[PDB]
Amino acid sequence: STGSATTTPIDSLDDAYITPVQIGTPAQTLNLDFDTGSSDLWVFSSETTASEVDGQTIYTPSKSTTAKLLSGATWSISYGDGSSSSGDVYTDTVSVGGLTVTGQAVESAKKVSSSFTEDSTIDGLLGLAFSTLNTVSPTQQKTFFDNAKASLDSPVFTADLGYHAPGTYNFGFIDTTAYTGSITYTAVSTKQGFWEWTSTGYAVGSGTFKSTSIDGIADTGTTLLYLPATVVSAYWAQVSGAKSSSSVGGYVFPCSATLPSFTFGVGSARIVIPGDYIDFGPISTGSSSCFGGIQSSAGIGINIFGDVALKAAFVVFNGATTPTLGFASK
Repeated sequence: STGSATTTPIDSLDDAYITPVQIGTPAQTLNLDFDTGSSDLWVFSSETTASEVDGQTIYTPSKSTTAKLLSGATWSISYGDGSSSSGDVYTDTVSVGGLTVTGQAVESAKKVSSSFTEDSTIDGLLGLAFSTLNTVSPTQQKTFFDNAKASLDSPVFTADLGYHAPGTYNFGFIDTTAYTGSITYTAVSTKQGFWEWTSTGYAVGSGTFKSTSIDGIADTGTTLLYLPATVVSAYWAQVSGAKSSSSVGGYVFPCSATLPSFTFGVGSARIVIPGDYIDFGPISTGSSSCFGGIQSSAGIGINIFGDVALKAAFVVFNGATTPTLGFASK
């Protein structure tokens, strides 16, 4: 089997992407944030504290003939941005882009933090990291991909995120029309539960490439590119007036700037992030200070190849017995 679903930016900045997901019988379609940096499929639901729901579409398990309480199971998750959610668990039929999994753990939120409430466009998350990170207790649950894997034509999914435009998540096949040139594959460590890999270096604009190993994670659920402070300083030094602002929470730059590109290495291959991808617009409405899309990972504890990086590439998440990651230009 295979699946193919379009993923759509939630706003004009590509802050996140939503993908429609069918849950239950008859189908309830919710728009979920596919997150290769976590491993829980959770939804706003009929159980979510009413004051914490503001415009989201909810899953109502009592209206699904295939829903079953997973008795005694609870979940609770905290994300890198400080947001969180928790609740109980149902199993139900879940379909993405025509690919169906029966008996998927659907984690029903009883509570969500303010950031989730305030974002009316995201109805929940669909985790695509390794199932070892799943938070369900006392019986850890598998991701949608892990459950689907055996049925897939090939044990892979791909992320093809758009810049200010829709893109695609495919399951079970590689669309050879969706990228240019060849795909370069690189080793993955699953030791921390992430799609963790080592970039071979970087360049700023038309500058020379610096060969240096940068360990980080491919994380579709993180908006920006977070890299070591040395790398980030080298990038922003090429933008007149750019500076790190503790009050704003990162590097800002004059909105009048033209940003240089940023290149990262994948083996001997190179992925170029155009300068425009690094512009996250005014820090507050009408400001002439703009927020940068490359930020320091210092104090996160890990480097993160988030959407800014991934949307410059066609990315293969190869879930074979020895997982790997592939990157192609597009």
